Amino acid sequence: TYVQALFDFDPQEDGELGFRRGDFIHVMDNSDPNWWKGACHGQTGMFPRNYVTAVN
Amino acid sequence: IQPPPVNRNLKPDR
Repeated sequence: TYVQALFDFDPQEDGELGFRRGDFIHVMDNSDPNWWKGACHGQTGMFPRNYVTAVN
Repeated sequence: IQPPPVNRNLKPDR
């Protein structure tokens, strides 16, 4: 399950996943409707659902 | 085009 970043996300709190617009993120736990958890650049962390889009 | 507001009170670690 993959998504792609719609915007840069600059993390502010421990647990927040940093990424740039266009990056692909591997979704690991999307149980929360608001904040998904996944992996990018060799880290796990959480980020808002609405900062990404699902991809194929 | 603008990034959405980030809603940290909704974070699942809270």
